Amino acid sequence: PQSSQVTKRGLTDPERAAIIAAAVPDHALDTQRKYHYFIQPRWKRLSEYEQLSCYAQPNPDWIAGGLDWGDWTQKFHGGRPSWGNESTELRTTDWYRHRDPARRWHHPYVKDKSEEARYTQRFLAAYSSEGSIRTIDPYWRDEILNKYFGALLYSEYGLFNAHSSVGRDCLSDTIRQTAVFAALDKVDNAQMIQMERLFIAKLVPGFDASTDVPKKIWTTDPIYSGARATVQEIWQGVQDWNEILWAGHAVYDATFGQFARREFFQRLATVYGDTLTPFFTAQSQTYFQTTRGAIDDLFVYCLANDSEFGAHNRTFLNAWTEHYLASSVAALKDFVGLYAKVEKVAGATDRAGVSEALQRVFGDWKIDYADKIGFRVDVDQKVDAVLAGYKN
Amino acid sequence: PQSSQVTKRGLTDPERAAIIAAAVPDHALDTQRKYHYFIQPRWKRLSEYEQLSCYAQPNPDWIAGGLDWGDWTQKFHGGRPSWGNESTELRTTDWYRHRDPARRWHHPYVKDKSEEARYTQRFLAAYSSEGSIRTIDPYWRDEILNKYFGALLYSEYGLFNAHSSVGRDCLSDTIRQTAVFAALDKVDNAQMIQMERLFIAKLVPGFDASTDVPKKIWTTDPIYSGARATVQEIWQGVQDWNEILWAGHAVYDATFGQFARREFFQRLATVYGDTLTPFFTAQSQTYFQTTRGAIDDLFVYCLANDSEFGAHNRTFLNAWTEHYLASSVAALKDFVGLYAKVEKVAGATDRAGVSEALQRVFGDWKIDYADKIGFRVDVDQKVDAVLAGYKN
Amino acid sequence: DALKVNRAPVGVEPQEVHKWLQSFNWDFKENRTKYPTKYHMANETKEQFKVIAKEYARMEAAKDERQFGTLLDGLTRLGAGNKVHPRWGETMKVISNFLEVGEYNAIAASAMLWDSATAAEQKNGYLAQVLDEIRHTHQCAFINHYYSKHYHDPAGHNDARRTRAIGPLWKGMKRVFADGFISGDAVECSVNLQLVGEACFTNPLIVAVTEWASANGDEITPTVFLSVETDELRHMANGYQTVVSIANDPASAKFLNTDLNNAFWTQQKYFTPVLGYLFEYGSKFKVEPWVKTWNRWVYEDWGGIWIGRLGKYGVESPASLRDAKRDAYWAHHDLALAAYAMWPLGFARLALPDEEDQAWFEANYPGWADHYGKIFNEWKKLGYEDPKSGFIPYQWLLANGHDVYIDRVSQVPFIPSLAKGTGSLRVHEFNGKKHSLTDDWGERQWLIEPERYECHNVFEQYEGRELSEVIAEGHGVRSDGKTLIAQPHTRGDNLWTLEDIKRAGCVFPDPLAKF
Amino acid sequence: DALKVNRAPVGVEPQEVHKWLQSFNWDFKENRTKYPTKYHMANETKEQFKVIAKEYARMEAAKDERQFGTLLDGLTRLGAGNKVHPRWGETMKVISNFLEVGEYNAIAASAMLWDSATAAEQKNGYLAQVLDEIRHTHQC
Amino acid sequence: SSAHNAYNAGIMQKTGKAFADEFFAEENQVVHESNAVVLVLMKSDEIDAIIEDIVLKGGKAKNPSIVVEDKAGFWWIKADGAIEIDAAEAGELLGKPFSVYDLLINVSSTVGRAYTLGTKFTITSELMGLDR
Amino acid sequence: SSAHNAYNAGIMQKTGKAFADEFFAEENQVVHESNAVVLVLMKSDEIDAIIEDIVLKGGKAKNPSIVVEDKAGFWWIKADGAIEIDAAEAGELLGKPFSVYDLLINVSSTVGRAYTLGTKFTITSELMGLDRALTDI
Amino acid sequence: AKREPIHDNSIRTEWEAKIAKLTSVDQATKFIQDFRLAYTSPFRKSYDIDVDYQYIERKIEEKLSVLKTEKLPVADLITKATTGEDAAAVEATWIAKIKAAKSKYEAERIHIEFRQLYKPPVLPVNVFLRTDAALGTVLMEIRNTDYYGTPLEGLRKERGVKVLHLQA
Ligand SMILES: [Fe+3]
Ligand SMILES: [Fe+3]
Ligand SMILES: [Fe+3]
Repeated sequence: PQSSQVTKRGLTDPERAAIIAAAVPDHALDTQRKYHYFIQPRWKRLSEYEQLSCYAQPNPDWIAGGLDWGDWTQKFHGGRPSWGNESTELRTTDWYRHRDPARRWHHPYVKDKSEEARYTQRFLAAYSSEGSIRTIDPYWRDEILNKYFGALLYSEYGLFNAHSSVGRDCLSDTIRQTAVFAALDKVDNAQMIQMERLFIAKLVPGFDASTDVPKKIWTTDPIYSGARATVQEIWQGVQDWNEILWAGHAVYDATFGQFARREFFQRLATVYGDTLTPFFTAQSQTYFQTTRGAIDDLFVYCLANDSEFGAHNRTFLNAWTEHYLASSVAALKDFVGLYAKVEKVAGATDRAGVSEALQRVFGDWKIDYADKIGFRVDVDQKVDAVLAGYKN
Repeated sequence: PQSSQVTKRGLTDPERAAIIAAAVPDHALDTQRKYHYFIQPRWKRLSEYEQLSCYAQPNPDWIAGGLDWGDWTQKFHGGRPSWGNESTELRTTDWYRHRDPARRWHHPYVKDKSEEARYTQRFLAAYSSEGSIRTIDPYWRDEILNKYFGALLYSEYGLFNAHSSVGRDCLSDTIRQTAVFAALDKVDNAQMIQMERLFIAKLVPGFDASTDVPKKIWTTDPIYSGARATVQEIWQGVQDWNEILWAGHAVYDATFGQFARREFFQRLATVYGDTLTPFFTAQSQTYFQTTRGAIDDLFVYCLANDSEFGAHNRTFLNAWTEHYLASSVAALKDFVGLYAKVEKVAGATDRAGVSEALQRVFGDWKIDYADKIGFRVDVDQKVDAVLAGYKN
Repeated sequence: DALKVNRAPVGVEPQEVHKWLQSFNWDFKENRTKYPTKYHMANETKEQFKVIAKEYARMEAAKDERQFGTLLDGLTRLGAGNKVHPRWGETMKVISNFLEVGEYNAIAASAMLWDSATAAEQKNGYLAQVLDEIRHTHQCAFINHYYSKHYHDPAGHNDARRTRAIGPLWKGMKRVFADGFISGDAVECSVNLQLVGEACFTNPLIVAVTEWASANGDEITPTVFLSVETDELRHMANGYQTVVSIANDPASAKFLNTDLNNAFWTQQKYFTPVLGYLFEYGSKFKVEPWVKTWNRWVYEDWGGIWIGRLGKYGVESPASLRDAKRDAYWAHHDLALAAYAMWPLGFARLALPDEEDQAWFEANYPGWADHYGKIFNEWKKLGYEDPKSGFIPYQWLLANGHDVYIDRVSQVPFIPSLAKGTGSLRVHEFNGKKHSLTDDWGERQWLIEPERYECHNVFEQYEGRELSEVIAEGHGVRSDGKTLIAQPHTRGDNLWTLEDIKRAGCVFPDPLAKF
Repeated sequence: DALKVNRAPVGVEPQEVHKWLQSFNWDFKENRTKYPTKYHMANETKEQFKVIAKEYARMEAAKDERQFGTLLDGLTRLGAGNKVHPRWGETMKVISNFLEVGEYNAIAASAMLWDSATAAEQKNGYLAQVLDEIRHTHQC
Repeated sequence: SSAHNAYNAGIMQKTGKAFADEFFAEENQVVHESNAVVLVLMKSDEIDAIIEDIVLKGGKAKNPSIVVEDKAGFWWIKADGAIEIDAAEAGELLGKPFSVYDLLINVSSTVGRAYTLGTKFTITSELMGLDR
Repeated sequence: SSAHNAYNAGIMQKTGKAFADEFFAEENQVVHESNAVVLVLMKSDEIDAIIEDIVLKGGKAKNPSIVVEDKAGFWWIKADGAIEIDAAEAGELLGKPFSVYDLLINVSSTVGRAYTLGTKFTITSELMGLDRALTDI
Repeated sequence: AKREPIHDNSIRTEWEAKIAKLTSVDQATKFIQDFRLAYTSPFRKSYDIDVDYQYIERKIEEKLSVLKTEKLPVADLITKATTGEDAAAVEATWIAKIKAAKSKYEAERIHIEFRQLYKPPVLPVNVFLRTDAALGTVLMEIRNTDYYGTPLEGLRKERGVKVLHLQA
C-alpha cells in the first residue's frame, strides 16, 4: 500500500470508461483529419515530414512567411529580436519554403544512423576476426592514414561546430533541422575517423591512436594550413547563418573536403591495399550527398530562385563563392603537397592522376553548385592553380 | 451496420472488463515466471534466445536429449521416422546442446539484416551521386570483376541450396536455426553479387549485368571446375546433415570461399582502385564470421568434444575433412589460374603474394578448424599443391 | 606481419571514442562564443552521459520504435484515440502544441549553450540536447497528428500552429519556455532553460501530466511524453555542469542568484496558473490538487534537492518564492475565469465544472465555491453554453467593472478585481505609451529593460474590432468555414458559429484608456 | 571515362535482382530432390511475391518492431497481461504452445518443399517460408 | 526510513484549511535542503522486472529508505542519498543484451545528480564538483 | 448486390434447428464453387486509413460487391471477383514511403489467388496458370 | 479607436507605396534610419503605427537591400555601411562609446540608438551582429550589477515614467 492514490485508468477501469463513453459524441465534430492541412505541399501530396516540421517555428508576419503577429515577448538586451531579419544578408518571400529532399524529421534520421551504428560494430568484430588488416601497406597505414587522415577529423570537427550559431539563428524549422542533422553528421565523421584509428591500434602492435600527432599536423603542418584557416573562418569568423551553410557545405566541403575524403583517403585506400578505410569513407560520403541534397534545396531551389530576391541573393552568394573558393583553392594547393609523401602510382598519385582528381572535384562542383547560382568558373584554371603546389 | 456482431473487447468494454476483474484471482497461482526455466543455460543466466528456441523440437527420449516419449504419430512409407538417428553418422548425448554464440533467434537476425538492407540502398544512391566508379581500373571492372566475381555467385548459391535437406533432417531447434540463418546468408551473398553487377550496369554504358557470361564461366571455365565439382557434391551428393554443414562451411567455404571472396576479390579490389566491391564483400565476410561462430560451436564444442562420442565424431570429421580438403585444394589449384589474367602487382598477384595469401587461408583454417578436431595438416604442403596451378 | 595478427573479435565502444573528444578542439584567437554573456569563467567540464553520434542515434531510435509500435499498432487496434474524455482530449490540443513551441525554442537555446560552451565534451553534450529538442518537437506534433486522425474532434488538434495566434494565452507561452530561453545571456541558459526549466517544470509539465491523461482515458500522451522526458536526464546534467563552473568562480557567482530568481519567476508566472488551469479544469477525473502537485515537484523536490542543496554553495532560495506559492494556490483559478470568459479566442472546447467538480474544488480550495463557483454558475444560468444566448462572459466582466489586463512582461492576463493570486496593477506611461504591469518582479524587469519588453497584446491589436471578425480572420473555424473550433461545452450538439458570436456584439476595448 | 559519368542517384530494387534468380540454377545429373515423391511433373513456376534476402529481412523486422513495441511498451504499461479472463488465459497455454509445434514442423516441411522444388524462384520462395516458420515458432 | 520519502508525505497528507495553513506558514516560504533523490521509471516490460527484482530487493536492502509508488504510466522512486541500477544485473535478469545505454531507454526523469559509470546508473544527492 | 458477401450471409443467419437442417442438407455435403475472394487486414493506423479512404470509396466504387466487417482486431473483406489495393495510392494518402512490401506488413490473410504486380496488391478469384485468358490485349 | 485587419490594411499599403518610390542607396538609407528613429524602440518618436511598424520596417529593409545589390560594388557590401562609413570603424566607435558609458541609462540608449542607426541592411550583417553582441555584453553587465538594489519607487523615477495607477 502506497501513500498516494493508485489512479484508475479511464481506458480500462469500467466505471471511468463508462463515464467517458457517455460523454464522447456519437459523431465526429469535423471531417478535416489532415494534421496542418494548410501547409503548402512541396510534392504531389503533403508528407508526414512536412506535417511534423512546418510552422513549428512561431515566426510573426514581419519575418517572411510567418503566420503570427506582434513583437516577441522578450528580446535581447538592446533589442535584438528572438529571431529577426538582421541574422542574414539573404532575403526571401517565405523562409518556410525549404524542404529536405530526404524528408528527414528526427525519427527517420536516427533510424538510419542507428542502422549504421550497429552494422559498424558487427563489421568491426568480423573484420578483426578476418585478419584482413594483414595486407594493408604499412607505410600507408602508419605514415599517411594514421597521421593525415587523423588530422582530417579536425576539419570535420570545425565544420560541425560552425553549425552552433546556425542552430540558434536560422529562420525556419526545416532549415534548422537540415542544419542540425548536417552538424551531427560532421561530428560523426570526426568520431568515425578516431574510431577507425582506435580500431587499428587493437590489431597493430605499436600503432598509436592518440590524437596527439594528428592534432600537431592539423595545427602546424603546412599541408593543412589553408584548410585550417578556412575552417576557422567559416566556424568563428562570421555569424550570417546562410553564409556559414554555403561556405561550409557548398564551397569548402564540396571541394577540399570531397577531395580529401574521396580523392585522397578513400581512393588511395584502394591502391595501397587498405580494406578498412573504405568502410568508413562510405559513411562520410553518404552523409555528404544527403547533406548536399538539403543544402542544394535551401540555396538553389529557394534562395537563388526566390521570385523577389533571387538575383539579390545570387549577388551575395557569388561574393561568398568568390571568397571561399579562393580559400578552398589555397587549402587544396597546400594539401596536394601530401602526394610528395606517398608511393607513386601511375594514374593515381602522379601529376596526371592528381590533375584528373582535381578535374573531377572542380568539374563536379561547377555542375552541382556554381552553374546553379550563375557563378562563372574556369575549371582548368582552378586545377592548374592547385597543381602549382604539387611536387613533381 | 454489418451482418455480424461487433465484438466487445474484454480489455475496454465496462461490462466485460468488470466480469473478468471478478474472475481473476487476487494473487498469482505460481511464482515461477521464467519461461522454460528448466532449460540448462549455457551462460551465466538463461538468455531469451534459449528460452524461445530450446525444446521447440518435440523429440522423444530415443533421440538423444528428447524430453518426450513414444513413437511418432505418422512416419514415412517404409517406416523412416519424422526425425531419426539414421539422419547422420555423428552421435551425441544431447542434440539440444548447440548454442549460437550470436544468440540469434528470428528477430535479432532480421533486425540486423534489415539494417544492412536499408543502408545498402542509401550507400548506392550516394555512391552513384559521388561518381566514384570513375577511378576503377576498367580491365578489372569488366574482365575480372564482372565475369569472375559474377561467376562466384553460383558457388554461394549452391552452398545455399546444400542447406535444404539440412533444414528438413537436422535433429534440434538451435541447430536448425543456425543452419537456416546460414543458408539465407549464402543466397544473400549470391544476390548481393548480382546487385553489385546490376548497379555497375547503371553507371557504365555497355556494361552487361546479365548472368549469361558468369554462368558460362561457372559451368565451363576450368578456373571454377574444382569449385563447382565440390559444391555439387556437398549440395546434392550426400544427405548426412552434419557432413553437409561441416564440408560446406568448415572446409570448402573456409578455404576456397575465403580465398576467393577475401584474398582475391576483396583484397585485389583495394589494389585496382575498386571503391565499390569492398562494400559488398564487407557483408559476405561479416556473414562468414557469424556463421563460423555457430558452426564452430556445433562441431567443436558439442560434437568433437561430446563426453561420450567425441572421438567417435572426430573419426568421421577427420575422414570428411580429408576428402573435402582434397576437393578444396583442387578447387583452389584451378582458381589461382585466374591470376594469369590480372595485371601484375608485386606482393599481391606475383607468386610471393599469392603464396602468402594461401598461407593465411590454410594457416587460419588450421587454427580455426583442423587443430580443434585433431586433423593433421602441413600448411606448406597445401600451399605448394595450390601453387602448382599458378602460372609464373 | 603479413601472416600473423590477433584475430580476436573486437569493435570500438562509445566511451572509447568519447575519451578522445576533448582533444578535438584546438586553440585559435577567434575561438570563442559569438553571443553576449556576462559569464566568462573557466568551464572545461566533463560530460556525465558519454555519447557519440552513432550511439546517440541507436538509443533514440530504439525509444522511437517502441513508442510508434504502441501508437500505430496496439493503441490504434484498441481504438484508444477516441477513448479519451472530451475535456482531456481538448486539453491535449493546448498542452501538446504549447509544449511543442517550448521544445522548438529549446533547440535554439541548446545551440546557444553549444556555441557558448568552450569544452569539446560540453559542445558534444549540447549537440545531443539540440537533437533531442528536435525529437521532442516532432513527438509533440505527433500527438496532435495522431489525435487529428483518431479523436472525435480533430479541429484545433489539426491546425494550432496558426489558430494559436488568435488567443491571449499563447502570448504568455511564447515567453515562458520560448523567448525567455533564447533572448538573453547564452551562458545564462544553463540557469533558466536547464536549472529551472528542465530540472523543475518539465517534471509536472511532461511527467506528472501523464497520470492525468491516464485517468481521463488517454494512453497516447503517456506513451510519447514519458519517452520525451527520458532525454531530460542528459539536459539537466548538462546545465548542472555549467552551474558548477559559475558557482566556482566568484566573478561569475555574483550574477547567479539574480538570474536564478528572474528565471524562476519568469517561468512560474505562466506555468503555475496555466498548467493548473489545464489540469484541473481541462479534466474530468482529477489525480490530485494542482497545488499538491506543485508542492511535491516544485517546492519540495526541485526546491530542496536542487536549490536547497546548492544553498551550501551560496545559491539562495528565490526571493520570489513566497509570491510563487500564492500563485500555486489560487492563480490557476484566477486564470480559469479569464479562460472561460474569453473562450471564443482559443482553439479548444471547454467544460464548466460540474457539480462533482465543484464539490472537489471547494473541498481542496475552501473559498472556491463562494467566489469562482458562484461566477461559473451564474454564467451557466445566463446561457454560457447556449449558442442562441448571445452571452459571452468577457462582456459581462466589463459590464461589472472586472477589467482584464495583459502584463507587458509576461503576457499573463490579470483581473485585479477578481484575482486571489499574486498581483497588483501598476500602470505607467513612458514616452506616450501606456504599460500595465502586474507584480513586483516583472515591473523591475520592465523598468530596467524596457527595450526587451515591447510585446503587443491582443487589446492593442484587436482594439475596436468585433470578436467574430478577429476569429474569422485568424481561421478559428472548422472546415465548414462557420462553426468555431472553440466551444463553451464539450457536447456534440449546439455548436457555436461566427454568427452566434457576432450576435453578442463583443468589441475589444483599450483597457488602459481609463488611466 | 575517368571524368564523365552519370551521377543521378540510383540503387537496385528487389525486383531488379529477383529477375535474375531463375538463372542462378545450373544443370547437373544429380540436381534432383533427395526425398521420395510420387510427383515428377515439370514445375518451373514463377513466384507471386518477389522477395530477396535483404528485402525479406526489412519486411519482417518492420513487422516485429511494431509488434514488440506494442507488447513490451504499451500493453505492459496497461497491465494487459492480467486483464484476460482466466479461461482464455488458460486456453492460450494450449493454443500457443500447440501451434508452436505446428510452426516448428512447418519449418521442416517447407525445407522439404525447398528441396523438391526444381525452379530457383520456387526454391527462393520456400526458403522465405522456411524463415517465416522460424519466426512463428518464436512468436508463439 | 522511509515514510518521509512517500509521495504524500508530510503536508501532502493534509487537505482543505489544514493544508493551506501549513502551505502558507512563514517557515515554508524558503526552500529546505533535502538529501533525497527522485527517480522516475517509465513502465515497460524491462522496467517492471527491474523494479520488482532489483530496486525492491537488492536496492531496498542496501537503501531501506527507498519508496516506490505506482503512478499509472510510470514508477515514482524516492530515496535518501542515492539510487543505483546496474544494467549488467538487469541484463542477467532480462536474458538479452542490455548496456547502460539500453537501461536509459525507459529512465524518464531524475531529481538529483545523475550519471553513468561503466554498467551502473546512479542518481545522487551529492553535488559533484562542489562537494569534496 | 453484396448481401451474399456478408460474414453472416445465408445459412449463417439461421440458428438452432434451422441452422442444423440446412447444414446437414444433402446438397450441402459437397463444396460449391464461389467466385468470391476474402482479404483480412490487420487493424493499424495505416490499414484503417486504407480501409476508409481506398477500400470503402474507390474500391467499392469499382467493385460494389465489397463487404467490410469489423472483427475487432482485423478487418474482414469479401468481394466478387477481385480486391486490389495500390500501395502508391496508400503512400499518397499516408504521406510517407509505402512500397507494396510495406503494404503487406498488415495484410493478414487471403482466401483466393494473391499476388503483387508493381505497386499494386491483388487477390483474385482467377486460377492463374489454369484459367485461360479471355482477351489478347 | 478601430484597428484594421492584421496583415492587410491601409497603413501597410500606404507605406509600401512610399517605399516603392525609393530609388537610391543614399535615399533609402536616410529613409530607413529616419523610420527606425521615429517608430522603433522605447525611445521612438511616435507610436502611431505601432502594430504595423515591424512589417513596414521589413519592407524598407527589403528595398534597401535590393538597391544595395543593384547599385553597390561587391566590396562595399562587405566593408562599408550604406552611410559610406567604414564598417570596421563604425564597430570600434560604438564599442568605445558604450564602454565609456557612466550608467546603465547611458549605456542602454547607446545600444538602442546603434541598432536604430545601423541595423542591417545599413551595416553588413557580420559586422553588426558582433558589434551588437559586444554592446549587449556591456549593457547586461552594468544592468545586472546590484539588480535589486534600487527600490521600485526609485526605479520609476529614474526611468521617468508618469505613474498612472498603483493598485491598493
Ligand atoms: Fe525537450
Ligand atoms: Fe530539454
Ligand atoms: Fe506458420
